[PDB]
Amino acid sequence: KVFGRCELAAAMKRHGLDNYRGYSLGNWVCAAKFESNFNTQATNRNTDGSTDYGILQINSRWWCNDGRTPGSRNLCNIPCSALLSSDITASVNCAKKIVSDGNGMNAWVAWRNRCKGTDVQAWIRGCRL
Repeated sequence: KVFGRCELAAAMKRHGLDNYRGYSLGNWVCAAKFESNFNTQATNRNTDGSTDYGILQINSRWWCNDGRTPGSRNLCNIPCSALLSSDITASVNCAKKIVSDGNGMNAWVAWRNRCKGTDVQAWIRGCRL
């Protein structure tokens, strides 16, 4: 599923990401935007053989099991496939864990490089939240 910006904001909020670990919804939308362009099915192989999955490009290196990332953890205890669901619950729950991992949203490279410090509120601008 390719979410619309506000649609995703709503879903994220719906799954309690708004302000989660102090990251306003715009941050999460912004991260989603640059991680997956809001496409829940986004998968991207990392140089190291791990793959990032889903709307928030959660990496199998740590967070989900895709059965092909040697030495990886599966800290969200989910198959990475669950992270590609049109329903973002798994991605959110996993993102919640990730963003609690100690580096906050810096875990999301795109967020650090593209969202952090920016007017992330623009991402939810106009959304009926």
